[PDB]
Amino acid sequence: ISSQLGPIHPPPRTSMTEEYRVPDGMVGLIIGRGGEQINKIQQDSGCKVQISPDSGGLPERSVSLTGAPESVQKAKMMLDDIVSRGRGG
Repeated sequence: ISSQLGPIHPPPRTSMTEEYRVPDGMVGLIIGRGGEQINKIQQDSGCKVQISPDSGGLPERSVSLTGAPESVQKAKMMLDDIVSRGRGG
């Protein structure tokens, strides 16, 4: 399982679960200043962005995205940025 998405139609608390397959080095970059960057954005947006070093099914890191439509947007926006510059797309 990867990316998640959301098989259920309820609010983005689960309909916007994004499991982001992100290279572990690009996680070093997603935190930017060493961690605080992602905290700023995930706390600012209101999105439940959790970095998973355990991953689950991926060898690299898996970032789980959940929250509200606009929070999950802001959150996944930063994820898109770094994961695009790392994995291409």
